[PDB]
Amino acid sequence: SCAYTIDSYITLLTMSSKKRLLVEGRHDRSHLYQLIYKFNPASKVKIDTAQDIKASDKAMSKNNRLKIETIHSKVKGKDNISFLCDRAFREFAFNDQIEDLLNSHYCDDSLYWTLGHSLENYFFNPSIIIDAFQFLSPSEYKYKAIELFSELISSSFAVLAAVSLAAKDIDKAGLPAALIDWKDIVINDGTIKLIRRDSYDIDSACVDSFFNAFDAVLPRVIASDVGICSRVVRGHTGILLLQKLFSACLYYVGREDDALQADSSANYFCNLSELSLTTALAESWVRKIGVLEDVYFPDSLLKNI
Amino acid sequence: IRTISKIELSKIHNRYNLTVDFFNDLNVIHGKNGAGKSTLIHVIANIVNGDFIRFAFLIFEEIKATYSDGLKIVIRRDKIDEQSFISVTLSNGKYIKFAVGEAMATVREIMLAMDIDKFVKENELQKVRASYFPAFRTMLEAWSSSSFYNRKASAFARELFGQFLPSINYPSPMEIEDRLREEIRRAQLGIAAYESRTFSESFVKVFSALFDNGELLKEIEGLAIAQDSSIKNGYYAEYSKVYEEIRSLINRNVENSVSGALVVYRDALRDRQDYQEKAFSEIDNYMSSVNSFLEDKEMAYDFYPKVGLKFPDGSWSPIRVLSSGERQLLTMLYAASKMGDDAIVLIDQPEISLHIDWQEDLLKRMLSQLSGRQIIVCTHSPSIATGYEDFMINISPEFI
Amino acid sequence: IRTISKIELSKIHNRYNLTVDFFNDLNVIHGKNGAGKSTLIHVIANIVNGDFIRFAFLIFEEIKATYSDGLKIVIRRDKIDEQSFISVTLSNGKYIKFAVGEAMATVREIESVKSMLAMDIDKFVKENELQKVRASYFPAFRTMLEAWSSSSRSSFYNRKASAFARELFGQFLPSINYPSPMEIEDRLREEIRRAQLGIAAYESRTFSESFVKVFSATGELLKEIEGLAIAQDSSIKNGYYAEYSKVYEEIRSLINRNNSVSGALVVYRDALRDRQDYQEKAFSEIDNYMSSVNSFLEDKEMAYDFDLRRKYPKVGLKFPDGSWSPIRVLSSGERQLLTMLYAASKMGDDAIVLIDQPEISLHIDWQEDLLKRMLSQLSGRQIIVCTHSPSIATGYEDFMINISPEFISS
Amino acid sequence: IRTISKIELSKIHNRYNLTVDFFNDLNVIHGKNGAGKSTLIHVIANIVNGDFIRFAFLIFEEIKATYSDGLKIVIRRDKIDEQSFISVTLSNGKYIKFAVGEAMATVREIESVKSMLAMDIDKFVKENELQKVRASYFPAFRTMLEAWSSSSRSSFYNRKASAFARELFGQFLPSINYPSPMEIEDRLREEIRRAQLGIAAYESRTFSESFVKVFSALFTGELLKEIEGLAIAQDSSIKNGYYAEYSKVYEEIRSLINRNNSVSGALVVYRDALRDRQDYQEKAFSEIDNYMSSVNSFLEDKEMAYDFDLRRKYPKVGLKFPDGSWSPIRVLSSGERQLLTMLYAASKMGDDAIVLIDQPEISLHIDWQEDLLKRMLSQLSGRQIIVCTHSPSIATGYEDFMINISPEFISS
Amino acid sequence: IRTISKIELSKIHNRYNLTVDFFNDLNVIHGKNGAGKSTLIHVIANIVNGDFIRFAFLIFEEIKATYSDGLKIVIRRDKIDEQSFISVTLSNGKYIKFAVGEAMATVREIESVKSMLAMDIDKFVKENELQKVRASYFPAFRTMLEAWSSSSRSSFYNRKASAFARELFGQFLPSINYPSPMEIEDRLREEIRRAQLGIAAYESRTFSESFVKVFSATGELLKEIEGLAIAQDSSIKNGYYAEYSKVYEEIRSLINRNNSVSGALVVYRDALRDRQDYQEKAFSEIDNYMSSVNSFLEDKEMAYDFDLRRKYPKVGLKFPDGSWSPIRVLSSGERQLLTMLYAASKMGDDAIVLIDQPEISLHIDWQEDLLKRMLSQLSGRQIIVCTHSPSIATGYEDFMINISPEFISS
Ligand SMILES: Nc1ncnc2c1ncn2[C@@H]1O[C@H](COP(=O)(O)OP(=O)(O)OP(=O)(O)O)[C@@H](O)[C@H]1O
Ligand SMILES: Nc1ncnc2c1ncn2[C@@H]1O[C@H](COP(=O)(O)OP(=O)(O)OP(=O)(O)O)[C@@H](O)[C@H]1O
Ligand SMILES: [Mg+2]
Repeated sequence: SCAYTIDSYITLLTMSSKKRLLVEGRHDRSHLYQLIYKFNPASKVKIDTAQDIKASDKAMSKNNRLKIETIHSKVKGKDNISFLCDRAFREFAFNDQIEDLLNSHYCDDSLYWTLGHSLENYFFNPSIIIDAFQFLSPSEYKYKAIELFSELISSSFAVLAAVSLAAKDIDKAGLPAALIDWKDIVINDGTIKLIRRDSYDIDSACVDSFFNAFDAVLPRVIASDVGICSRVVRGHTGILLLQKLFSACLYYVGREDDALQADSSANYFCNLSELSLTTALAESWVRKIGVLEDVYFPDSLLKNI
Repeated sequence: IRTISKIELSKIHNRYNLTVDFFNDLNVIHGKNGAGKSTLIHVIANIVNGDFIRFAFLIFEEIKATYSDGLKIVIRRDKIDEQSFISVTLSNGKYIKFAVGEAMATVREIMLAMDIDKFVKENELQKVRASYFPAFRTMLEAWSSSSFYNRKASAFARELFGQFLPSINYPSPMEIEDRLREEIRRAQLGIAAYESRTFSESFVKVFSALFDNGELLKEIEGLAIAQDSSIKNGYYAEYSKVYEEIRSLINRNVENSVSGALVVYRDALRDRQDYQEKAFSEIDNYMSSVNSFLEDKEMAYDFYPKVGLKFPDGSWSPIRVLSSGERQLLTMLYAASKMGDDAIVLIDQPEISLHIDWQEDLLKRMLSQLSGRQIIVCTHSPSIATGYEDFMINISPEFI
Repeated sequence: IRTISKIELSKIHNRYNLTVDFFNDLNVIHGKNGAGKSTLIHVIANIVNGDFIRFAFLIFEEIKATYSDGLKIVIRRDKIDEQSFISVTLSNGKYIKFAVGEAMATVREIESVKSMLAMDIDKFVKENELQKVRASYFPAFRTMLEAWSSSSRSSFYNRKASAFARELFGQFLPSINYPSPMEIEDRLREEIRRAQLGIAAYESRTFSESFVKVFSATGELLKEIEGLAIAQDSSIKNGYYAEYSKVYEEIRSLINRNNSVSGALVVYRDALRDRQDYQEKAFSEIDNYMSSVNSFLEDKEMAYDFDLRRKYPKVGLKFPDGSWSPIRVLSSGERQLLTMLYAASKMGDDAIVLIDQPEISLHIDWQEDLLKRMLSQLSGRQIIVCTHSPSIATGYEDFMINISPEFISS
Repeated sequence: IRTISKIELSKIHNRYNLTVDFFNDLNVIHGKNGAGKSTLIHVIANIVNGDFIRFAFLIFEEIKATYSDGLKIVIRRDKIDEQSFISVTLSNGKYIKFAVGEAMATVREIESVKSMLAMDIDKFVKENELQKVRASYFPAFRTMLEAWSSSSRSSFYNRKASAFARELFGQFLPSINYPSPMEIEDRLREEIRRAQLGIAAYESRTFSESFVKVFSALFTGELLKEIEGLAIAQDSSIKNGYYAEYSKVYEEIRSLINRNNSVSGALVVYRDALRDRQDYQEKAFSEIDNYMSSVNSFLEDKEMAYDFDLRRKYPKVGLKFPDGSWSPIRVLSSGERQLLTMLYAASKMGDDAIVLIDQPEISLHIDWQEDLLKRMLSQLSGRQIIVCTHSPSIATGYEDFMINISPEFISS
Repeated sequence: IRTISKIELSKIHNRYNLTVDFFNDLNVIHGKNGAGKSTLIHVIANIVNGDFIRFAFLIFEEIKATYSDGLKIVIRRDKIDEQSFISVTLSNGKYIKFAVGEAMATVREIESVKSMLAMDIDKFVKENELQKVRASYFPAFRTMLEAWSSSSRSSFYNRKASAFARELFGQFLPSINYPSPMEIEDRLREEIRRAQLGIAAYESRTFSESFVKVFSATGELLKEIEGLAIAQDSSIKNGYYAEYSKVYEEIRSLINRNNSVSGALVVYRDALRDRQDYQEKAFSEIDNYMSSVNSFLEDKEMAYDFDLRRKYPKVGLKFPDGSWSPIRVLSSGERQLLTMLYAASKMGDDAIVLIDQPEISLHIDWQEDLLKRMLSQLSGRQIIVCTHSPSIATGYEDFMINISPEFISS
């Protein structure tokens, strides 16, 4: 392909005089561009993606974080570049309760970590999720669905964190994306219970192991603080899980008036592209910064550049 | 509008086949050495320009071009009686076959070309043109400076690189300077016509204000300060004198008609300033796009119109003193401007003599001018295509 | 300004001598064929234009030139050790001297960037200021020359045409300084654009002055305003804005439904009068030139028109049927009349109009009116014309000067 | 040899100064657009070639050039009594001074045989030995220039191309000294012919010395296997195209031996003669094989090679395809031609010069830019390479040799 | 090879007919002035070279050419409806026909990209193999032609010289195919390089093959070995190595200080004899050519010199005083003798040597030896020479053919 290597990019850092920021993916680049342009619409910061840097090593080829760490290690001390990575589950304690050992943004010579699991955990403030889902909705029974969702969202984070932890225990991170469907979710009095469906395309062994891990991890997640709980949810997992949870609550509260219309709206919401959801959440997240004290953002990273 | 969406090449140069599918806004073609980027640009430019007589000089079998609306052109090179014939077949069924030798004879001499342009103008195949930026822009610009420029440069470059090469028609820096002078003259004449209209309009506005029964002076002061210090007024830039006369006569003397006349005067000042800003909108947008790249100079006009480069010491220099890369940046930013001709911008190696800080912003500042045109670039540089990796097209032809 | 007044020639082609005194305004020259009027025209053109390098191509002994301000120039051809030299001496004692063969080698180098001798001549005529007044030269073969130029020129860019003319008529021939119709068209367009810009600036100034005069403060006035609006609406110069009568009707309708209003009325009428006078002040030279030109044209008239759709004011021929044509469709005589009237116009540069045979391709009606229309423009230029017909020189018999060469027995 | 070490400019075009310190091996020069990189390369190429009459076409005040051995050249443009003058002053006190109008007249006379000024300039640069080292100049516009040259040039006879390029880009532009691929082909043929003649002389000398040693020393299982391996390696080489019958001679000698000490000395001197011929073949073809190995590291579906056939007597040099076809070196593309010239200029076969390349990334893929400077430096010529680039793929791995350019604008 | 045997002409320029049969080895032609021998030479050159488009410039009726192998070619000019046509018919039945005016249009197109008629002629001479043997044409004005070329040409690129010769002496004049002395010098350098590379290959082969003679293995042999070493050290061809005398002295000392020794001596003598004989065989053609050339040179000799510093050998004139001069210092007659001897040399390609007036600027002693030296080389080519001097044709009266033009009444 037509892309720079690690050494070519380091030489580019030597040649270029711009203020630069290095991120993992293109979606992180788009979100951070919106974040930077809110504070300074005329800002001249250039954001590069480690996804578009070739690596000679086969293992380092698809490991964006290892590329960023390698580049940061080899140019440690430069003034015009900053680095941002995803914290993942690092610095978290699972000693029967979720504990955050940092409770702030990590910093090590222009290398920064997201406060949550990844960048999308900044979208997990309830006001942002509400505003974004309200703007991107079938516009049939939006007000009642939003009203129910605002009640469910407080306890649903424990469920989402338990799902992510169960996924990482069996190392099948992408399993809940295709395994769990919105129809399995049931809307209770503020809670949800993803019934173990009898029929699944995947083998029953994986499904059983996933629910065994979920059952073994759920009481531990319950005892943890809600605010800490909302940050350990995997970024890609959480988006889809919220999309299904909203499709389920919309169909749950809209089926009595018209079952077919509610089912069509729920399927329409479930068929929405991930990019649409992330962009809507990003726009809502950008608008809520500075209005609400409960919305977080990488302030140290923005200050550094 | 109409944009190229697919180009198929079968046994072109008797060597390879290549099918490319395009986007409608931006296409960044890339590939290895000898992959056929430049030949693809030549095929696109010859098809879009309607210059099918070029295809007598290309050895191939079949070339299919698909536009956005569904129009399809099939060009074939058949062999009968040891003679090659080029056949062009549209999607409407109307076709034209012409001999290779007759086209070659008319090219070496310069009837058949009249038939070709009648066929093109009959079916509206020249609805949208193509601006062709070759990979040898710098020496061609230097040669031609020592549409007639298009004709002579096309003849010289076709002599050097073969007769299939399209007509060179990108805006040269001399053409850019001349068209900027013409747009400045048109803007001055529009300002003159607006002043002649608003004189008679403000007279009846004053007469309407005289038949009906503080901070306005400060706002009129601000508008007069802004208009007096504006470069666009080369004549009568002394609104401060009449403002001082007005405020002196007000302080010497409250009638409501005086306040109404002040309202009319403030509205006339802000409307003349707004029309003066909107008359120079395209020129200021283009020079703001250019001056976001230039470091220790600034492209600007002054008042006969003068278009040149201000330096931090205040001295002026022509556009001819610019570098090779800065002139190429000027031409590529002018082709994507709103005052440039609406076409399909085809650039071959846009990264030539451009610093990487300019390569990272070239496509951004071209797409941010809201031209709506289709841009197809062929590059070897990863800094041209950064931030726009969704539009990258990698071509790997099948060699036979 | 500076005008020529006396030219004394000695041994032109070593056979005849001539001494002709000149007036400061008009110099009509009449005589027989081959009297040496063309040679006198070339001598006067090379003296006034300061191109002294032509004087190496003349077989002569002494040339005397006298201007109106007292400047006298003596040109002497010497031959020492078989080598020929030209010495030019001014009235104040300043002089230069050079070789005929060196000048011929310089001219041949130009045929095959000025050389050292040409730069020396330019420096001598620059530090002494010997080119205060130029001279527009009209050759007798200019009908062929304009066809040669159109099949292939300006007052400043005429090097190839002058090279062709000096190839055909020897290297004593001066530079071709009479303008081309394309130059006249470009000058007309530039004058129109500058007039429009001055009109806009004066309109802004007049609006500001009238607004200053109108604040902090009748039927015949409205009639005069109506007449001014009718006159300005029916004028060619107001093509960018021709809606004054609607303004007058709105003003009258505002007045009619109901002192201090009279002051606003008279300053509005004075502003309209100022605009009407300033348009004629800006377009006076162009209107005088077009009145002089259209006094000869029958089925066409030179005119200007600016549409609001375009921004390029179109100047050219206009027919009574409404057709618009460029100036190149004129015949030879109409083009000659146009160029000779522009050379005598105030739009042209300050020079001396030297014309050989002005009756080329002209009807007998135009010959009786050409000098009258040239002198009616009142440009103040000095005109020297050499003609063989009395229809050129009728009504100006006091300016007629006869040439009688003085033959010497050898 | 002698290499440049410092270039100091003062008020070029009456607006900016510059001061660049160089290295003696590789100088990767980068900067912003309009910084003055190509002008710096033109100044260096005019100074090193000793073409000081170019400096009448540049508006400057003072240009200083320091070499590695300490020789300093100071060029000063002054305006005495409205007449401009170029004065070149060396470090040993020798100097010259001429007029700008005289130089422009001399150049115009060359446009339309050396004049007095050209002879005086050549005398000044010859008696001071100012032209020890040449300067190969690769312009940024070379790709269209060689197309123009092939549509109608070498390191020594390039008058028409230099005149045309100075017509297009102004008269300060240096002469186009970079080697054309025709010059590369001719030099490869001459080096192959010289290597063949040296091999023949070595064969005659080794034959006489070996016969003397055999006849003097006249009055084994491993030796036959080693001689077999040497003869097999000799028959399996392209350099033995005129004779490939070593194995037959070995088999005849082995058959004479096997049917029946004193023969051991003959065997060991036969082994030594074969070793000496193989090592002289490696030595005499060392530079040609090194340059062709550098070029063939880039070419994908072909390789540059030479072939000797007995029927002809002309060693064929050109491209070779895996299907056995042969094509000349003019069927290369533009980028491969750029690689060929830029690798021949840094080779040992090229002339003793300073390799000045302006935009080496022209018409090169990103995979070739990462290896161009490595393959130029791996030939160990001992040159001085000065490249002016905008590409981080050219300059990768050589950030110790990178030179930034930032001129200082002076107000006026 | 293929040689001409019979030439029959019908109405050359509508005035004379000629029928001359030719020998396969030597054709000496003698006659008076204006007999038409040059026209016959041009006809034979256009027949053999395949340049039949020259036959449109000849007014004829029928030309029959019979070769030695039985190839009969009939060229017929017809005039139908005032249009002239040329029809060339072979003995096997193949024929082509083309218009004279179309040929002249193609010629004028070449004077001002190959046309269709030239490609058709190329196809006709390619599919019939009519151009197996070329023909060297030596004009009588070749000294003036090479002087014109040197004051401003090769056997493969002579288009400018061919155009100049066709302008001076009519368009029927064929292509200039005689070799220039510069081409002779380049061919001599090429053959010297080929001989050097062959010597290198034989040196490698002898180095490999000497050990198979050594493993297979007195005072009388030492004298012959010393003589061979002296001959090798005193030779031009051994400039890269001439150290055999030291080898001989060391061999003799090792013999004298203390069977198979005699076998080693005889195989070394045989190897040195084979080396000398192979060097003589490789340089035999060049030595024979230089021996033919140096028979006419008095105070100098054309010779080749090697070098050890440079590897580019020098071909030129060596003097007994030791001076080296190039071939351009030769006079006109020496240059003519050089070109004629290279024409009869075996280094040149198989062609037909067509010479008109070979005695240009030649001494009368050289004329008696020129044909002897040309026939001594035994090249086997067919030579047609037209001469007026009896000193050329002495001793070969059996091959002297007189041209008798058969005049026709009209
Ligand atoms: N007559 C011809 N004209 C053009 N290309 C030809 C021709 N004959 C063969 N080719 C080959 O066709 C291919 C087309 O490549 P093209 O000329 O488009 O260059 P490219 O892909 O732009 O490469 P680059 O600019 O990197 O050298 C090349 O491999 C070229 O060698
Ligand atoms: N005649 C001139 N007068 C004034 N300034 C000039 C003149 N010619 C060039 N310049 C300026 O001086 C510099 C000249 O060097 P040049 O353009 O070659 O530098 P560069 O950094 O190599 O350029 P590039 O942008 O092509 O990579 C540029 O900044 C150019 O704008
Ligand atoms: Mg290309």
